[PDB]
Amino acid sequence: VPGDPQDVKATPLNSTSIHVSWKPPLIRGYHIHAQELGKGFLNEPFKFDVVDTLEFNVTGLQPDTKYSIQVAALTRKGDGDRSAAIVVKTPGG
Ligand SMILES: [Zn+2]
Ligand SMILES: [Zn+2]
Repeated sequence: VPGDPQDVKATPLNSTSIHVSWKPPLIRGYHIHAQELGKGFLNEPFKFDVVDTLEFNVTGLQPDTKYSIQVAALTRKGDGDRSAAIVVKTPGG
């Protein structure tokens, strides 16, 4: 099974979306996982399926909101290792 995607970058495009790009693990499908950020409670994260591309615009997000972005390759047992999280805030505030 593959390791984590390499050289991940993420930057907001507008108040509702983020352009995520990466290089393959050291694979035709990936997941992008986006989690909105005193007891460690979290709302439901977003997941995006990506096929046959090494970048993707994740959309439908909340304005003025911090998101943790991770990418994973898809494998026979589920996701491979996730890239180290990138925290980015959408504009709109
Ligand atoms: Zn996944
Ligand atoms: Zn999937």
